[PDB]
Amino acid sequence: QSKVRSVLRPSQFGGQPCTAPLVAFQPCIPSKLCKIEEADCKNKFRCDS
Amino acid sequence: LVRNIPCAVTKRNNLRKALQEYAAKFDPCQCAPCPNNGRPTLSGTECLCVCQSGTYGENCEKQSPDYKSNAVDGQWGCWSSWSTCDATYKRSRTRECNNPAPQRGGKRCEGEKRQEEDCTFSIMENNGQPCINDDEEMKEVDLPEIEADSGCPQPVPPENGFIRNEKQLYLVGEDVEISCLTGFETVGYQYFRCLPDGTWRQGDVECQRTECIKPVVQEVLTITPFQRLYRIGESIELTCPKGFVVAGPSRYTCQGNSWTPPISNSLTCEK
Amino acid sequence: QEQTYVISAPKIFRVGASENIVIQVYGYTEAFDATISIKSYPDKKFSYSSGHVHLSSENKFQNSAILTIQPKQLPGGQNPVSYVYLEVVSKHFSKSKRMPITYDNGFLFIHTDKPVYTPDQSVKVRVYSLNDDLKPAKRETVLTFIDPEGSEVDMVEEIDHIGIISFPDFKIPSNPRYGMWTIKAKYKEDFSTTGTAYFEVKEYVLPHFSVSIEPEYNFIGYKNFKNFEITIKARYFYNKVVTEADVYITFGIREDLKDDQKEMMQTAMQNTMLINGIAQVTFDSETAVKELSYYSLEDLNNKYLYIAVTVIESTGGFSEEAEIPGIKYVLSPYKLNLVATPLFLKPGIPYPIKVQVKDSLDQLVGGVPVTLNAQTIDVNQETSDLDPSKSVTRVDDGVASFVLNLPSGVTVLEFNVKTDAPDLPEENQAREGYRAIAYSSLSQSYLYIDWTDNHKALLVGEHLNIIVTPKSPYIDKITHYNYLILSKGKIIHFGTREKFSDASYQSINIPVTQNMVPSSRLLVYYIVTGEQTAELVSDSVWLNIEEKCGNQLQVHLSPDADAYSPGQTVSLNMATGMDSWVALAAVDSAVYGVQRGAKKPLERVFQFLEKSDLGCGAGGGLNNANVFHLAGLTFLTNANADDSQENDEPCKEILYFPESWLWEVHLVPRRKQLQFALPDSLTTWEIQGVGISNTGICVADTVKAKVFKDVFLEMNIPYSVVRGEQIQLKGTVYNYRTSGMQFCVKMSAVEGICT
Amino acid sequence: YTCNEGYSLIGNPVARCGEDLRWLVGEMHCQKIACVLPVLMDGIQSHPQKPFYTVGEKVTVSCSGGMSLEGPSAFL
Amino acid sequence: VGEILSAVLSQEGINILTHLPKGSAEAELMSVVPVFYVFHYLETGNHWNIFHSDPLIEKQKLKKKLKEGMLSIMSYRNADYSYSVWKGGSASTWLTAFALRVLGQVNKYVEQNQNSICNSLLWLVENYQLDNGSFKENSQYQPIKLQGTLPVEARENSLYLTAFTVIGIRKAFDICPLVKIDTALIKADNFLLENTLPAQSTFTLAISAYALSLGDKTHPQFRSIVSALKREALVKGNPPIYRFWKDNLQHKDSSVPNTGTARMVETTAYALLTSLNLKDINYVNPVIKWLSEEQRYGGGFYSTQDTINAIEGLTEYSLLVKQLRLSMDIDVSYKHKGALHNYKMTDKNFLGRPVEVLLNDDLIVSTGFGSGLATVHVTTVVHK
Ligand SMILES: *[C@@H]1O[C@H](CO)[C@@H](O[C@@H]2O[C@H](CO)[C@@H](O)[C@H](O)[C@H]2NC(C)=O)[C@H](O)[C@H]1NC(C)=O
Repeated sequence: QSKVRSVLRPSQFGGQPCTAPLVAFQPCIPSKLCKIEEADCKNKFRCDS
Repeated sequence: LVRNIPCAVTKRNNLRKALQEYAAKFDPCQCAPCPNNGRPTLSGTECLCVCQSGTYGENCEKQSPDYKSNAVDGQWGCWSSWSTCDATYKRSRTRECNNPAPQRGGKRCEGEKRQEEDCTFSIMENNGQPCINDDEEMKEVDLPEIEADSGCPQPVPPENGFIRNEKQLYLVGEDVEISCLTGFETVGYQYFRCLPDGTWRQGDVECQRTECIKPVVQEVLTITPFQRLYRIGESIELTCPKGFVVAGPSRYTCQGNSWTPPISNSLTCEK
Repeated sequence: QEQTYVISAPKIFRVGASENIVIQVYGYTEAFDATISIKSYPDKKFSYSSGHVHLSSENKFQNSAILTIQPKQLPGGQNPVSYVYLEVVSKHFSKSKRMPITYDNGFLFIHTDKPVYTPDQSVKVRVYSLNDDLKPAKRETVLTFIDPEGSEVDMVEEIDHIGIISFPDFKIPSNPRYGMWTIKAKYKEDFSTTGTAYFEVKEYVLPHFSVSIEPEYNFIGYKNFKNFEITIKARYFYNKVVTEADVYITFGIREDLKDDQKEMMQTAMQNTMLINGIAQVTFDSETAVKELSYYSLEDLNNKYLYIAVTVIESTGGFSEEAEIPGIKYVLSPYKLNLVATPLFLKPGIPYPIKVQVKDSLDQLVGGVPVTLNAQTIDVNQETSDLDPSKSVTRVDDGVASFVLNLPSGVTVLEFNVKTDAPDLPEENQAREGYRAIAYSSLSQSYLYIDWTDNHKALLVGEHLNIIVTPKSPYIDKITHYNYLILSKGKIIHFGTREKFSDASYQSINIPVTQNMVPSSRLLVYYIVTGEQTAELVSDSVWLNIEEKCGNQLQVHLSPDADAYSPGQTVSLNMATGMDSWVALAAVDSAVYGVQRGAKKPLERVFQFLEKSDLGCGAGGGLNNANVFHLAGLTFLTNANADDSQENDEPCKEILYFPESWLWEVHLVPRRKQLQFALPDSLTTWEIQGVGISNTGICVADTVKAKVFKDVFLEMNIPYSVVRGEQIQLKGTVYNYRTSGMQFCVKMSAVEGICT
Repeated sequence: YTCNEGYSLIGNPVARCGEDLRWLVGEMHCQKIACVLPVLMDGIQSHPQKPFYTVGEKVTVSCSGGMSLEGPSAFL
Repeated sequence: VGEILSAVLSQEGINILTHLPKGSAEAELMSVVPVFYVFHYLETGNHWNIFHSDPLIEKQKLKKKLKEGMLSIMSYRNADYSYSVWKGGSASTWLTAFALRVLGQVNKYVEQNQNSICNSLLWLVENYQLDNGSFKENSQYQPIKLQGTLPVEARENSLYLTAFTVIGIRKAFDICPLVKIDTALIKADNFLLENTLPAQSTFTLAISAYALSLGDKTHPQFRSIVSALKREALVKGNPPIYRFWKDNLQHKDSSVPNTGTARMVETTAYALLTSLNLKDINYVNPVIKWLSEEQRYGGGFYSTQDTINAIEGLTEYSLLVKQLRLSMDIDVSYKHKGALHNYKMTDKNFLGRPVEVLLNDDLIVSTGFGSGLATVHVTTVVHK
């Protein structure tokens, strides 16, 4: 899960950079299941990619 | 570009949403203005000034000798937040050309100083995003299913009958109640029943005529329909507005199986 | 990669089962503890079960946790939980794996008192009801009656107090649909277990004597297409030869064992005499086909022969008929398939092969010659062809046996087995090509067992002794191998087996405990840490355990007689090794004669109980993972293997005159002797009972008892007579006295009949 | 839980140690496997009168003298 | 009952109670008429007993807002019981039919004074009942595009006007049954049928089919129109998981609701309502699942029309579902002789055993009001 914050003003003209992550992630245990499944194409050759 | 991928459309629309949030978060309009007509650009955490030709140094601060043109300025400010939904439920937002304001005949800020959008809300309790592809729905009439379960396919109902509960497949031992069209009555056992071999125990039943509809002939007036539906031998009056006749009787009746009616035209009499 | 673990579990968790989950860790020294737990999926929020297990050198770092998914703690509702998380947690690791769960917990053995019924009868029916453990289930149960049109007719439900569910007697509806009715039994509420049984409703009459038609073969080949030979015999249901019957033979063409009505014959329509219980008949199929039909040759005859026979007793009023619904004409009379054959090689160790020769009517051919061509590759496609061995089938099983002392380098065997009956050409000699593959270890590290592929089953309570040999580059690391013993889906025993200083490993000296008596399975494994990389090494084997019950309930008529008189007072003693319930039933053997093509109610009960085995084949596999999958196990390990590649495929490798009475249930407190009077029906009665105990079900030996008399009358009254019609009613009196004597029967009838 | 020998456990056999440190229980009940004597449909006298009889045990029954008792003299 | 779908409104029902400010453009009407439809959806009952997952809509607060909307809708009524959005604007037969629909819903809890309704019906029919097509719209300056919708005005918008007026009359008639209104209904239905025989554009076909579904559910050409609509239905999956209808290259992507999505959602909602009139749950289910996606998220143009028809369809589905829930104590008895049997027909005990009818008497079968549908057969067996 993602935790995110906003730039209130950018740095410029050599001021200190923001110097910290704008987004953090934390491992969850998910509540729902993945409804994404492979949509394997009907007829085109499926590359191993 | 996002095309021909699993959930292509859902990802596309998510990506549009994200792009709008991303622009709103990281648009360079929020920079302090560059000197000497530097166009600001923002790489997430820092504004960097693109210097005009004839301006140089790290961020354009020293001009060249020929630059002249001092304080000839002007560039867009940021968008306002959206207005609330107006009388026509349209929200709107504006940007003020004020960053920097136009000066000394420098350019007015480019493009539309306002945006307007019709309001919208998600109404239903969506449990989550569906994986929607580009074209998976496009089949209106698929291949006939294999029917591996070997039940009963839908029987053709008898004349003037219909299925209360039309389905592709009926279960073994399932019985289907036929019923008779608007003018008709069921006589006999109105249930077929699906046998284990896929036959239908086809009922000793047939729809008998109760009534006859108002006759389907092309008209505008020249008619007096006492009813939408008529018993056999009930009058239907085809009265001309001016006593002429176009075809057939100026009044008839459903004699039985039919009126034996004129098939070529209505009584659109001459007048 | 020294510190490694295996947790091994059933491939599927049965709902409410007690499942035994066993953990081994390697290369630890400090005594440490782990918990194994079952948790809701995907959220891991709810623990269905947990077990603390201490692991130490004292335990050789092995333990098991016993864990159960109580059926009420599952959320249930519209969606059954399909999957669940098995979890392990320790000071040193945590991992979780998504097990599937299944509600198919237990067995529902429907017993109806008879295989067939007439209209105006009632079907007394009861169900035996057991957990996945053989204990009585004590679960409330619903019968669903289904007619021959597939309509549901009744639901009746009962509370099980015993493991025996005596449902109310179902009266046949006042107008039945004819044919095969069906009963489906389900536990209420919370399990998918579904019993099923059938009965046919017909206007039958009890046959007076059995007619048996006895073709020499259910096929006709080159040898018999010229002429075939076919015995017929008949016996009265008191097991004495039918002295005299007029036999009329009615051949026909056939094309389909399932159903057809191809052209009946009108030539060689032999009428003949049955004497002393037997008639011998022959059929020059070539002559009859060429004379009657436009067919003239077996090449036109990848088809079947129909025969019906009717026989009239030459001095009496009872006449009976039977049929063979097809004898297969085919140029290839046999078919061939492998049995109990792993298709996985133990190189250098002898590779036995067993192959079964089977009829085109799915029946064992018996004695037939066979030769096995064999081709081997050891290494780098170095290819060598072995000399073709030859054998003959076992005369009863139709199973030929072979063994190949394959090279110690062999990596694959491709071998072609062909029937070697010289009288058939190769295009008609049943022949097959097969491939068998080595274990495909990564580190040339293997595990083999000395199991001699014993054709005889193991005898309960004997100490089995199987020698096991790991081989590896790293044998001096291995130190011990583990073993698991599987019965049904369940790990019933586990342990470990140390390397002697001899660099020889303890054999599996174990009693085959009574819970193994349904044919069971063994798997052995170790992890070796290699140079730095661990590999899980494992092997498995099938073990048949000879089907001896736990109760072994022995029931016998104490006044032993060749035959009792009708109405004879009898004393039936039931004895058991322990307190047991018993269900009893009596059915006339003539009722089994009523059904044209009969079967018994509880035939094959044990092979049905064995359906709970999740594994298949004789054992082995393409890999450790495949060995575990085919054993019906799964595992969690960090030792560089996982099951997930392999599909859950359905593996299918092959390894007063009553008609019934005594329909009763009783407690047998180890022994009880029950006396009763037999009916007046002079027939053999097939008496059967079923012991039910905590040890499990045991169908007793069936008791056949003859009711016989030196003189009697029987009358061939049909099932029903048309009102208001004069009829001819025929009977015969039977004399078994040494001598003739004057008899009369005075008939007496109600005024509703005139004669 | 499990009932004493000769009893069937009715309802949910399990309980759970809740976070309250107390047992949540399945409202369970124990019913004797031995059948009670059937209700005296008209006061019919069971000669082997006992409070309980096993399934398949026999009860031997007659009405008062001179009444033709309806149904069998036993239910099992 | 078979399959049941939990298609429901979100907590956004609370926003649709507090909905976008009442005021000019009849933003009040746009706010309140959803309040009414939400009212009736909640009136299906679940959303007060079970809604505790979300904030319960206060009964009294909903009632208050209802009352306020009733007064508002009255305020816009024309003096002659027509209606206009502009005080001085023209009578609109369309908007008046929309009023009649909404005021047909309201009576389920708060009847509108039927006199005013009857006068509005008389005005609308008497002024504008043409005899070949009907209710051609008066010179109202424009339809308020978010309040109304764009039919295919390029061809015979009289088809649209007739459909909408019919539907409004249907919703009113039960509170103002009038024989001449019945006759004008018959006329309009006839014209709408005969002029729907050419398929035109599928929105017209779906709205006409829904109008006829309110009328003769079983006329042969009605069914033929239905069989055409069911041909035009797109589906995903060989067993349809979703079913819906598109036109006019709406297959183009659109990240936001628009007039093309408005037309899509409207035509699909009319087909849904028609199928619910047919009570064809096995056909309706994949349509309800499709509609629950909110593909074109926000839906339609987010027009009043699409939203109202969508909620109407969802309410009618949940209604028909709970109607089919089987509960029926069918007691069968002889006419002269006593009772025979009393089947406690339930989702569990759904199938009582066959009973032989012993006694030689007429048989009367009966049930309590119960719920759902059942069928019962007697067979009689005899000799000749
Ligand atoms: C067939 O035999 C039985 C057995 O004897 C007859 O039934 C008996 O009838 C007498 C009176 O005639 C009674 O006293 C007996 O108690 C009956 N026996 C029973 C009930 O077991 C029967 O009447 C005979 N039917 C005939 C000759 O048509």
